[PDB]
Amino acid sequence: PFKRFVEIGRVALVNYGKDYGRLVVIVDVVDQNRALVDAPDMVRCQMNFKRLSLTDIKIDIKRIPKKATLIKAMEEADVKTKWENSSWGKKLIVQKKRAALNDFDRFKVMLAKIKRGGAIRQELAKLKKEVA
Amino acid sequence: VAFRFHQYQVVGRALPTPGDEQPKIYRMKLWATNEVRAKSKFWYFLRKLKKVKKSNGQMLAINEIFEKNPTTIKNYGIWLRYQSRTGYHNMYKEYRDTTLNGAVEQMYTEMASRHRVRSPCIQIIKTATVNFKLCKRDNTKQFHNSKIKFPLVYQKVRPPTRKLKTTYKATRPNLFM
Amino acid sequence: SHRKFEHPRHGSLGFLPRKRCSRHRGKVKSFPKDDQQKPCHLTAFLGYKAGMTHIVREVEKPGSKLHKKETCEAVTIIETPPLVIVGLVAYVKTPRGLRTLNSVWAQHLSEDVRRRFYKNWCKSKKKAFTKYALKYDSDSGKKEIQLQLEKMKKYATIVRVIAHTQIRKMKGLKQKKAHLMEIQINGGTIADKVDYGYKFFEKEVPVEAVFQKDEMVDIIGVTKGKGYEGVVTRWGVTRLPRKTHRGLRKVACIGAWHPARVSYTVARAGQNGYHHRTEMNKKIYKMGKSG
Amino acid sequence: KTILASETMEIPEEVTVKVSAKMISVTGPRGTLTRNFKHLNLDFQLQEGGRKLKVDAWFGTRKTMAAIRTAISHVQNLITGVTKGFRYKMRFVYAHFPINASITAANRGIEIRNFLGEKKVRKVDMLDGVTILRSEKVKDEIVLDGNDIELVSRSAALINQKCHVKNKDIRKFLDGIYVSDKGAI
Amino acid sequence: VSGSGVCAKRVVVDARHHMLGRLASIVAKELLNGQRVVVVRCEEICMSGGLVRQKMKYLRFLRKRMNTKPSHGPIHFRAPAKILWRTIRGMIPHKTARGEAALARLKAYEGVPPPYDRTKRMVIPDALKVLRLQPGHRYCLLGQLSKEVGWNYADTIRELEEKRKEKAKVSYDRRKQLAKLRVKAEKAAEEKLGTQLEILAPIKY
RNA sequence: GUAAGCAGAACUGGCGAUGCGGGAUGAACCGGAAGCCGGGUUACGGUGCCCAACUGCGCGCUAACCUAGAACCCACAAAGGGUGUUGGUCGAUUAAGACAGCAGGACGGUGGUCAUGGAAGUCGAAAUCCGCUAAGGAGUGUGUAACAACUCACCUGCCGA
RNA sequence: UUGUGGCAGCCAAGCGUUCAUAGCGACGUUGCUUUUUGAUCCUUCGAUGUCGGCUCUUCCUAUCAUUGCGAAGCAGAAUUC
RNA sequence: CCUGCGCCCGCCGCCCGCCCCGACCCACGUUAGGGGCGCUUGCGCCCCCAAGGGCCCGUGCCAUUGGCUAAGCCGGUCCG
Ligand SMILES: [Mg+2]
Ligand SMILES: [Mg+2]
Ligand SMILES: [Mg+2]
Ligand SMILES: [Mg+2]
Ligand SMILES: [Mg+2]
Ligand SMILES: [Mg+2]
Ligand SMILES: [Mg+2]
Ligand SMILES: [Mg+2]
Ligand SMILES: [Mg+2]
Ligand SMILES: [Mg+2]
Ligand SMILES: [Mg+2]
Ligand SMILES: [Mg+2]
Ligand SMILES: [Mg+2]
Ligand SMILES: [Mg+2]
Ligand SMILES: [Mg+2]
Ligand SMILES: [Mg+2]
Ligand SMILES: [Mg+2]
Repeated sequence: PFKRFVEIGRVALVNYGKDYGRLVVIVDVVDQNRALVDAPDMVRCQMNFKRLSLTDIKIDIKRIPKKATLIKAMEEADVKTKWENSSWGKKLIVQKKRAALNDFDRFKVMLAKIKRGGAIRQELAKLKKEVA
Repeated sequence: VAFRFHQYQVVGRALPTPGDEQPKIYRMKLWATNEVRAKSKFWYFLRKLKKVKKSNGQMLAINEIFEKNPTTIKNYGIWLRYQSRTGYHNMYKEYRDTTLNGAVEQMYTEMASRHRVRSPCIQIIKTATVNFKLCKRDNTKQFHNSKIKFPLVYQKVRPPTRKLKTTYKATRPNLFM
Repeated sequence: SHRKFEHPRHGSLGFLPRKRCSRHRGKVKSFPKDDQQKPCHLTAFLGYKAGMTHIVREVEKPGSKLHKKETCEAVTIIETPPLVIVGLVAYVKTPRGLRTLNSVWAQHLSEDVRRRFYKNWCKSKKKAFTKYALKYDSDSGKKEIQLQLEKMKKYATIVRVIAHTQIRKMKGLKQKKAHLMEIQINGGTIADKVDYGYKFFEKEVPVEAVFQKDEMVDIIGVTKGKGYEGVVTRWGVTRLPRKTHRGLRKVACIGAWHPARVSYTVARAGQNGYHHRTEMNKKIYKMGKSG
Repeated sequence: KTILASETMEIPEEVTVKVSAKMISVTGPRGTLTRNFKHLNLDFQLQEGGRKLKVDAWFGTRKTMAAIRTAISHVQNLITGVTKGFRYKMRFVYAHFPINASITAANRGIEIRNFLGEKKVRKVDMLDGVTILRSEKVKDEIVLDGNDIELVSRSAALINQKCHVKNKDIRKFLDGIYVSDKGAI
Repeated sequence: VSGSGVCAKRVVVDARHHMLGRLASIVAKELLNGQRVVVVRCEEICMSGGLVRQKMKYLRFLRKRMNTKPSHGPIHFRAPAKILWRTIRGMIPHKTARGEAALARLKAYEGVPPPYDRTKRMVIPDALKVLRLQPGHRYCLLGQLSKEVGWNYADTIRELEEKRKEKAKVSYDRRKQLAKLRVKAEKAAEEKLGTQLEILAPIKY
């Protein structure tokens, strides 16, 4: 068995191009290579399956929804916040934030992990000596 | 973005002669990559069908036809005449695309692929939007199925941009469909 | 331009280059494949060709015309006094091939075998192994020698004994410098092989413990040397007519115009004899043991 | 080009099928049979708790869709070999010279003699699952039985092609050992 | 292919299930660019087209020899590491000083000898079989070709790898335990420090 | 002239007389013609390595157990084949049961016949109707010198797509 | 270059006591080869020693025998593709 | 075996020459699948995309004058 399918209502990441990082909803499949994808911020358009990545989220719709019906069903299944808090969808968000640390921020993080690094080692020494 | 091909109405007639101050006006729907190539192909058919050459003729109007509903999926039929290495043939095709411009681009591609036929050798007789329930080809029909579901059996492994390209990697790529 | 009449090629291309051997002692280029269920035996000796003579025997071979008849046969006598085992060598399998892991020598080495390590024995100090000998008289030294045995038992895939001849017992050989070689131990485990070899250091091996009666053996050695020889005797090509200008004993054509080179297959003049050879299935007719 | 091609087979309830990556191990009263299907590029899945084995080909061609029923056909032979087993039969066919078949050891080989009056002795061992026994009831038969239909069939074929007639017109010298009944017991 | 651009002292590449030609092409440009490459497990390199095509290709190669002096002729290597080295040499200008220097920077081995077993082994995605070959198209292993053309050290390479792979797996388990107690340490320290680590919460994954 | 990197003509251009970029290499093939330099951009041709430039973005076709195939000139391959595979065109059969496979089945005016030493059909075999029916040629070989049934096209039973 | 020389295909009227294709293959037609000759005159006339044999080696396959097979107008023996 | 006036080894006194600039990091295996963790030993849980990660006073004019110093970490050296 597989755990991800191209189908109606499946939400898929756009994993290549100028539009990298957006969630879209597959609303109809044109052929074996091209999908028709609609997201509430964009004009429904056909995209290739090579430029997408199927996620784990699904929403409960008909073929070719109406934008209002699409916007509704996204929130009813809570698409955005699920993507944002799961590990796959959080890796994207942090990797953006890590990019936006200015120099002084990178210094104060550099201070934080040196202190945290010391905590771990002295914590880890006490367990290593307590257990034999 | 741009479509490689565009649909044009081209309108033209013979030159007014000392008789026939109102020669008859002809129109076609043509496919070409710009207006200039559209006008040139108009005068091709009108020399060999209606016996009016560009020299003795006159160009009246040229307009681009666009798709009314680009956001929806239409089925399409194309009736085409082509030349092989040993003669001429008629061929019919089904395509699925959101615009008829997209449908034509696939057709030229599959003719150059499945038959090694070049664009200067194909004449499009008739184009249509064959509604489903009447599509003939089996490839087009298997997509006329709500509850359509299939996996991605081929999936490209590639960074979002070349900025993140490396040559070496610690672990093997992790793939599952 | 095909040759008019055909005949097989003269000489064998399989024994090239026909150069002088780089060795005086024959080299064992392959040992019998090992059979771990056999007991630990040796696989080779060093003998000295004494001469030839002939027997007359009577045959038993049903179906042959010689059945119940006599026959006369040439035989060669090889004098094979006992070997003396002085050392042990271990081998380990590596991706490139076989490799010597380590080696242990006996405490006492005769003057004959120690002559093997010098090119002028008499004016040297005869120091070879004079310090390795002291490893046998201190408990730290004995510890090493014993530890080296453990290493062979632990990792070796092949074990060989070092043995020398008692060259001094053949006075007809005006030689004092013994011949030394490695002889592989087949059979038994590596632990069995190391025990068999070390247990039997400084001692003598008769030819009986290795070869038996009526068994087939290969004989290895270097053939007689004949100096620089022309093509007729070296390769066996035919002589040319009597009336040839510049000589009969040659090869008339040494190649075609193309390739514009002389090929390695054509017969040339050069060294004849003193070549390494392995000769198979020489049968053993009689073992002669003193006493 | 076909989106989905799939076939299903039922699994009898006195045997148990354990498909791992594409290793279909089958176990039942007679023994265990295993086979490697890693070469197929299909999708195997037990459904209803082992009572059906449903095999899948996504976007296959005609050549690739040909594999579905072969794998299905194979797994049947693994099922039926573990309940009933397989048993081939061979007749001895000869014109003048009787052929003297003799077992090698514990029904694990045969030793065939006098075939076309030749002095040579023909040696052939049975493969792992196969035992061979001369038929007690029929004039000149040897009966091969085992779990794996393929190992039984190779043993039958081994004995047939080891009695080929050479040098002679085989439209008249029909002598040999041939497969009579190829059924499944 | 321009080059990695890396400042490593060397790059060890585990060539298992790479494509010989694609791997050789990547490695060749790296050597020209001044980098040093170690390639291990060359017995595991893959070649598209089955064993039969590759055997035929190699036996056509055995035919090529200088008729008048075969020892001078083309030198046909059997070991996979030497098969890899000659394929790379084909992709380098090896008759110049620059190409001689490039080939010096390459070491190729069958299996994973020391010290490269306790070193991290990188993979080249551009040449991996999973990404370059369509499942259902014939291929063979460079170890398999060598076995059938006269390489007599297949088994010794196999013996050595099993002992290494076993020796590496217990190390896997030893780090597996050490990873878990360190993880529990992570929590236990990160609760000892409260707000003091607040700056790390939005940049962690 | 069978032809030839052969012989002889017509128009134009090239080489000869000319370097330079590409065609791996070449007098006349493609681009393009030139003082000695800096910077920019192109043509032909290319962008996995050799080798400057993407292992770039797309869609199909090909799997070679013959050295698969891969550069205008240009360094060939033909007539003829393939149940390899992929697309088309013209027809057909199909729930009124199609194709395959398995068969009880092919019977009655009828050997009126056709061979007066042989044949509703069966060494052979001119040839046209009719009786039955969901139905079956007064049978090209179903093989019995000859009335016996399975194996053709023609309908039935079995199958259900 | 390939007329001529040599080898090989396709179609199938007939032979093969009946049967086009076991083995053949007329009238036609498509090729390959470069040990012939012819055609040409590009290289060499301030010189590349010009028949044959002898000697020696190597290479090709369009396979005569030897190994393993397939077909037959193959009973066996022999013979043929 | 290892040059009787020839050489070898070990410690510190360093001075050049050389490389480098954080020149830090070991699972196997497959990819029509796999990984970590608990308990039926298979089931649950969570994770699967790239080292795009982790680690490291990572912060002193290749690095100021002196003293002191936990716990922790890194080097040399001793032994096993
Ligand atoms: Mg000659
Ligand atoms: Mg000859
Ligand atoms: Mg002689
Ligand atoms: Mg004279
Ligand atoms: Mg480049
Ligand atoms: Mg001139
Ligand atoms: Mg410039
Ligand atoms: Mg075709
Ligand atoms: Mg000719
Ligand atoms: Mg001719
Ligand atoms: Mg001339
Ligand atoms: Mg001339
Ligand atoms: Mg001349
Ligand atoms: Mg001269
Ligand atoms: Mg001259
Ligand atoms: Mg000359
Ligand atoms: Mg041949």
